[PDB]
Amino acid sequence: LISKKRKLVADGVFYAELNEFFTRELAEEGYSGVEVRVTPTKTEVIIRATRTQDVLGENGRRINELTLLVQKRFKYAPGTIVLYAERVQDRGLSAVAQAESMKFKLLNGLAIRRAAYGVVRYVMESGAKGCEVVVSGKLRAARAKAMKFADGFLIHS
Amino acid sequence: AVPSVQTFGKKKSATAVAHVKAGKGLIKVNGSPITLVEPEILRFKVYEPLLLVGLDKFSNIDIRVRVTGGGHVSQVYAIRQAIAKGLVAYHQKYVDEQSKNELKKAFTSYDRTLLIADSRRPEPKKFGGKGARSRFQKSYR
Amino acid sequence: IKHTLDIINVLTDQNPIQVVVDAITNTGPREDTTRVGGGGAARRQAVDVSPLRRVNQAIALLTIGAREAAFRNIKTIAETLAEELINAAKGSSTSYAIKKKDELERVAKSNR
Amino acid sequence: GRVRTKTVKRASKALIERYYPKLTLDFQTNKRLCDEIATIQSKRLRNKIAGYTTHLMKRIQKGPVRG
Amino acid sequence: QLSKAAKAAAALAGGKKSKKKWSKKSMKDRAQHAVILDQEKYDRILKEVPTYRYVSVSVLVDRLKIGGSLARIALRHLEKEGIIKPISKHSKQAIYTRAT
Amino acid sequence: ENVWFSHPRRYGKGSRQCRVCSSHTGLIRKYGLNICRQCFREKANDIGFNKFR
Amino acid sequence: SLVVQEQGSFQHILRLLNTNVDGNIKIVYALTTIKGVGRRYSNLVCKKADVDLHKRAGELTQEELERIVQIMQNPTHYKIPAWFLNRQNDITDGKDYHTLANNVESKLRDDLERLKKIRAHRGIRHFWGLRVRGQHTKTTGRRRA
Amino acid sequence: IKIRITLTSTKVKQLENVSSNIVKNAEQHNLVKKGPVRLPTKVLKISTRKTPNGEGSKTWETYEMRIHKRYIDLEAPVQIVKRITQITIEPGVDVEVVVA
Amino acid sequence: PGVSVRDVAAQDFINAYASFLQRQGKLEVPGYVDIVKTSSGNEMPPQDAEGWFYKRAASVARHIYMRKQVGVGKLNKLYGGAKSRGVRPYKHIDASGSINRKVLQALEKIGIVEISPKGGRRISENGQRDLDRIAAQTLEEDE
RNA sequence: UAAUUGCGAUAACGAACGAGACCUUAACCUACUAAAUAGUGGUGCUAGCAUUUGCUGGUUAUCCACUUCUUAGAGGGACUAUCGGUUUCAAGCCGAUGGAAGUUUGAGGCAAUAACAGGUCUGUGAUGCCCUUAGACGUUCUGGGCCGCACGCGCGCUACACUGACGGAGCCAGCGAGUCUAACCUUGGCCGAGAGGUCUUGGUAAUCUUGUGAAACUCCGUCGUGCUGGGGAUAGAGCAUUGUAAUUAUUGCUCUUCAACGAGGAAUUCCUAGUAAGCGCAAGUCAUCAGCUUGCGUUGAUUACGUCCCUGCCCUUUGUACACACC
RNA sequence: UGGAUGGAACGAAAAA
Ligand SMILES: [Mg+2]
Ligand SMILES: [Mg+2]
Ligand SMILES: [Mg+2]
Ligand SMILES: [Mg+2]
Ligand SMILES: [Mg+2]
Ligand SMILES: [Mg+2]
Ligand SMILES: [Mg+2]
Ligand SMILES: [Mg+2]
Ligand SMILES: [Mg+2]
Ligand SMILES: [Mg+2]
Ligand SMILES: [Mg+2]
Ligand SMILES: [Mg+2]
Ligand SMILES: [Mg+2]
Ligand SMILES: [Mg+2]
Ligand SMILES: [Mg+2]
Ligand SMILES: [Mg+2]
Ligand SMILES: [Mg+2]
Ligand SMILES: [Mg+2]
Ligand SMILES: [Mg+2]
Ligand SMILES: [Zn+2]
Repeated sequence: LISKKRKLVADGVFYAELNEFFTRELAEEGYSGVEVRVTPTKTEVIIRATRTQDVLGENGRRINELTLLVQKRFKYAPGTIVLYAERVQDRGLSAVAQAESMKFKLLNGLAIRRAAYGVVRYVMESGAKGCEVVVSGKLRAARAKAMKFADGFLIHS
Repeated sequence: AVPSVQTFGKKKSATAVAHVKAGKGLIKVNGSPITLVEPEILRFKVYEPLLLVGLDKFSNIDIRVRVTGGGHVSQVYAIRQAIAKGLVAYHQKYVDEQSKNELKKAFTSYDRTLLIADSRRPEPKKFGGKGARSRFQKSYR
Repeated sequence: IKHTLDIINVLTDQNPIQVVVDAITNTGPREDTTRVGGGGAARRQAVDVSPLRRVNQAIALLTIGAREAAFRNIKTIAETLAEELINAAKGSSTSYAIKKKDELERVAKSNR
Repeated sequence: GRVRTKTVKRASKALIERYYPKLTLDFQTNKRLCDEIATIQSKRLRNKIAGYTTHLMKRIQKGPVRG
Repeated sequence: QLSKAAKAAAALAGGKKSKKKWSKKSMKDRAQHAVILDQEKYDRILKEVPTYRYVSVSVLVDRLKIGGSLARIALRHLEKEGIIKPISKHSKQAIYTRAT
Repeated sequence: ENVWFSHPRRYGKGSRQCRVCSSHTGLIRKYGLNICRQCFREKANDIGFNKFR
Repeated sequence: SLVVQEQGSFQHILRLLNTNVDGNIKIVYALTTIKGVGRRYSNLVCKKADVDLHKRAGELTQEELERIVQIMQNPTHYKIPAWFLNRQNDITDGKDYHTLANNVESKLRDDLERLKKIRAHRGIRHFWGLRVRGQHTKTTGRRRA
Repeated sequence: IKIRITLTSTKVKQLENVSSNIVKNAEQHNLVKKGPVRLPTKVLKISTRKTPNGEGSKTWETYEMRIHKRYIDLEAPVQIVKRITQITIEPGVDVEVVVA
Repeated sequence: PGVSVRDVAAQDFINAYASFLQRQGKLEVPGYVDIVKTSSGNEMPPQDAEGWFYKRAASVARHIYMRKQVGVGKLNKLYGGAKSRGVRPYKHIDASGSINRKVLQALEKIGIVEISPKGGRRISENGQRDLDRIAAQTLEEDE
């Protein structure tokens, strides 16, 4: 019994919270988005990831964990909420996937130029049509600066 | 049934529908005679469609209008546009177009907006100023 | 305008529209000055006036004439306008418009 | 201005080059067949292309044209 | 940074108020138009409101020494008997002309 | 004690905060979403708000 | 459409309540010159005095001037609805008054000295000669004297 | 029997798909229906400063959300009633079914 | 040929009906008349002060003859005006309520209007007898 | 040409981004699909005036019919179309006709390479380093300050009156917002001069507020060139509302008090059509408080359709003792 | 078959 205006914006923040939570949770599992589908008697959630078996966990321990977390914090009755995890197609064609891989490679000490050209090469090999990676900050110096690595060609406007 | 047409006139944001049917020659504006078009200056301005062609072309027909929206000046131009378009529509679909040719030419030759709506539309207001073009004020020092 | 036309009719029984068009014809400055030069030293130089500007200037000088005269005065703007119009139409040297008209003419000729 | 950009000029050049025993001096019919024999993403572009194509065949009717 | 004396001095100088005027403010005639009428006025109205191509509230106050209200009430009185005809009776502007 | 949080917070700026950064300044309460503007712009696309004109 | 000539009984500027009211203006607005008497009060009192508002002040019958004055000095006795009066619940006798020409400044001064004597914030502010209603003074009221 | 079905989606394409197949199902079942009434869409606007902090040129930025709402009336037996709301569920479109 | 209120000029009809109500003088008088402002937005009481209640009744009477149902809220909205908030910019203020309320009660007691279902006042059977006959007299006054 | 936008010329050929292209919005559709949460006509019941048929209203389950006005979805429509001038004779330009629309139709959204040692650690559970960490620079509670005033400056709001003020009447918009573990937006009735109070009602919304009966505006009056019935700063007295709590008055209402201002010096801001300017309304902050901002509509001008003189910008040539680059 | 010269205009702390 809510006005449709607030109902829709509530759905907006609904999608927002889950998306931000998952990006903070399933980083090491190659999370690449989420989709929400509302039906009578059930609201359904689809995860887009790469390491799907890791998202599920042993006997689905992890996926059941996430189902409980979202249940308890969103005030849902049992059976009204379900999560599936599904492998993303064209893992190279996913900016959120790439940025996360870049993050992990840097955290493991990999060099800037080698990491970035690793990514742009991977995405080019994966059948893309234009890519660009920009890195900014302290790079082996005190004065900060950026470097651009790009292949193919893109659009801006 | 009886012969009848219905048209509309428009202005900035004012609209005026016009019911025209064969009758005894009465002109009404939302339940009142044409002679009570409140502005006491545009009186002739709404008389124009009647006077340009002559009152005789009204002895056999009835015109009634309903006008809403806009302001008084825009409203008047709505009534006059509605009357003119209803008139030509009636002459189009019941009378022969012989009369049409003279009445249309006389109308356009005297004023365009009798039959063609004015295309001037308001421009949106933009930040950094009080109007579409104006800015607030720059003070360098 | 309706009022000032009535005024121009009760006085000066000729057609008021003819009166005003005469006033316009008689109040259009036919020569004027402007800045002319080729650099750091440009000067007031005389120049002829387009007919369209002649009319536009006339209409201005008349309307400002009325507005200033009727300002802070018992006389209404409607009758003050007609006073200006009929004076300029006949040619009086008492209307404001003629003051500026011949003042511009005299300055232009002295600075030809 | 009314300048026609190269993506229009080149496309029209293509149509004239390979579709002469075809679309004629009428803008309406050329419009109605441009989408039939070519793929254009937007109608405004399609209309511009057809307009220039007509302008070209108007040139064609008075001698040849360079290129 | 100004010294902790210069600013004080400036403030003192500033408190030289009276307000710059940049104006002239020349006086005027200060008219004293009559407010209540009398016999020697009344007959004056009666004898010279004719021979006027135009009369109005302003016309009878710039020449005569009567006020606006006296003018309007006079025009209302005069036209009742009929000396000057009405041709436009809008408010804020009355237009009347001599009968002939 | 019973005075640690005694003061009422039934209204005013302190009664509410951004649901992300928990700031008190610059809230957007319109449509009852309660997010400060600068956090809002980041999540605008995810929420579904877009620029058209 | 009526123009009555006159009678020689007209008088120019006259005096009452220690105030030299102008003549030859309408009575309701002439009374506005009375210190402490405004537009609304003058209008109401003249209607309670049954005087037609249209006559100029100088052209007026003397025998009802004192009737008007009697009205305004104790208005509450003449079905004045008691919320017109400018001094209500005052400070000592608790009844309803309406101060007039010479009394207005006296009641202002003694109120100010009352607040001074009691050392209230408002009285202190009045003594210092500043604003009391809580306005900003950073950029306004510069050349106040 | 005199049922109201309302659609309150955000995306036009999927909204139209839902409206299309509902009316198609009703037509193929040969039911008397009141055509899809297309209520005017509502636009949700927010205007904020672009800059996080306070300096710079005063630039303003506005976002929108378009909500499209539609409604339909049916006269339908109970057996079909349940299966319309049983089918034609696809995401981004909120559906509301009610009697009276 | 048949006439109605909408066949006569708005100003004249009101002036006619108010002058009508004058000589019977039986409508009503609140008693607190010629003391009030008719609105917080006004600055001076009515200059007439010899009535203007009959004018108020005439206007509200034809206004109800115009619309279907009207209440005090709409009367305040209609009769309000732009108040001059001193130095701050002007602003709309709806007119006083007790005035129009007592006017409506007066028209009730005369039987020109009555309480209508789903809120407001409707013009009465014998009420429109009066309004139309006044309009007829007003129009034939030109002869 | 608005455009390294094009015609072309050519030790260059072939390409990419930006512009353009693109998307949204405002204008045309008596053509398609329809619509008691939009209308219209007719038919019933019914009110008034004339009667001779008629005119103007009211009326939900009286039905019937339609989609012009309103709403959208899919589409169409302008591409400078046709004609006449003008140029290697090309890209183009000008005028006229037709047309809802002929300055890329109007307005925006997005918007390249390289930079600034521009702003923000007070938006962030983003942060490196430094400091502090329990009589803490953590957190919380009470009371003050952010407004404080001898002065200087910036954005604005009121006005210096008659193209006006005041009082009665007349009577017209658009963009929007609205309550669930709640008190929102309020119609209607009653009390009160007013602010406001009280009893009910509809709405989670094209249906209810709301036709937002707005204001400026018109029509009759009073005033009358008088710092005046202009102007409402300052101040006194009383009545309410919001909020635990208003005292250096939150705001509203009533009465009284009635100051500068007579068109504003050097200087300086914005602007080419529904635009400037006048006029209000909705939303943001919000327990209460607009002189602010973001949008919306009503009334609607004058003066260009040009130039590089002032202030600057783009391209080419040339000089340079400059390179944190004329500061 | 052409044609205009044309007023005044000082300075900017050290290092990167
Ligand atoms: Mg404007
Ligand atoms: Mg005047
Ligand atoms: Mg009014
Ligand atoms: Mg103003
Ligand atoms: Mg009926
Ligand atoms: Mg040609
Ligand atoms: Mg554009
Ligand atoms: Mg930051
Ligand atoms: Mg501050
Ligand atoms: Mg600013
Ligand atoms: Mg409306
Ligand atoms: Mg005043
Ligand atoms: Mg607000
Ligand atoms: Mg602010
Ligand atoms: Mg040299
Ligand atoms: Mg060097
Ligand atoms: Mg130097
Ligand atoms: Mg030196
Ligand atoms: Mg030196
Ligand atoms: Zn935040």
